[PDB]
Amino acid sequence: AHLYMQVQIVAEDQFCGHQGNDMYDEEKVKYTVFKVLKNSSLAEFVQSLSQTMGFPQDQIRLWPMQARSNGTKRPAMLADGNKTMIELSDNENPWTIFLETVDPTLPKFDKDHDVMLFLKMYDPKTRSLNYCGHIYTPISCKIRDLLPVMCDRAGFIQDTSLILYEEVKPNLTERIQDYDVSLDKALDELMDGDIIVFQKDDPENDNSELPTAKEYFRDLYHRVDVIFCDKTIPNDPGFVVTLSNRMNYFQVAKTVAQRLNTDPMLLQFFKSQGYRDGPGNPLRHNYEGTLRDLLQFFKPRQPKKLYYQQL
Amino acid sequence: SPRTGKGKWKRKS
Repeated sequence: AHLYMQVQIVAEDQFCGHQGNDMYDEEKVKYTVFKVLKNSSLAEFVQSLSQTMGFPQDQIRLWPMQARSNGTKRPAMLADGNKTMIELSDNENPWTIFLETVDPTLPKFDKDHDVMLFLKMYDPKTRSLNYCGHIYTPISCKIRDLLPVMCDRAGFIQDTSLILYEEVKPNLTERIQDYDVSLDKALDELMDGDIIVFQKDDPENDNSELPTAKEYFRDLYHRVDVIFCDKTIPNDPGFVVTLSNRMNYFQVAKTVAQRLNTDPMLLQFFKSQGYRDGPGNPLRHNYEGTLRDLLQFFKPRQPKKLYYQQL
Repeated sequence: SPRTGKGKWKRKS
């Protein structure tokens, strides 16, 4: 009945190809799902997990997905194993867990000296992220010492000059400036499930629309889809345009005009009027704000919409 | 002077 909880296991293959922040898309992801008694044991689940996915218990390790105060979600460490599952999840239901597995047993992890770090390589030429797996590293390890593993996993020649960032959270990608300090010195509040994003330091990057990973994540963070509806066409479903929240009036107008194969001066836009259907007040072309300022009367979930008419 | 933090600690329920 309500004595049961759902436990959701995510595997590393789901981290592959992810273009967003964190390890995967919380809104779109494959899980192996388990119905488990809230008062069942960890050791029970582990055996039941072992039997089910064809892996001996020595070759698997559970890293519960943990929500952070800043809104991100990351694998966290989990000796303990006789507490109930609902206590370990701290009353989260469902509870999502990253399942690390070996591949031709797992290396030991010292809860006090190591950290599990995830790696992403950014390619400015194609403007894409490439998941480079995870590593066990001693906290006392210098940043410089991590470079060969990064070069190795990205397919770069050894001693390739790299630029390194910490992906802290959406719109916060912090460049690591001194490669010769320990990891805990480089990364404030160093934790398991932290992410280092790195890229080749080549002059050819600056021809890219998005030359660094910081730029990439900034663009992604401000990206917004807006429905545009023709005021003079009743019950128009409208069309979707991908914009940026930091666009000014002119950039919106021009983008919508290229969508409609027309001139931006032949387009009159109207504000949202919110929950009411239909156009609100006219938008003037000397508007001094950003697209974000125009859509701030919308919640993050509420579908963004604007009205237009051809002149 | 004191640290404001980056919110990487665990979210309250």
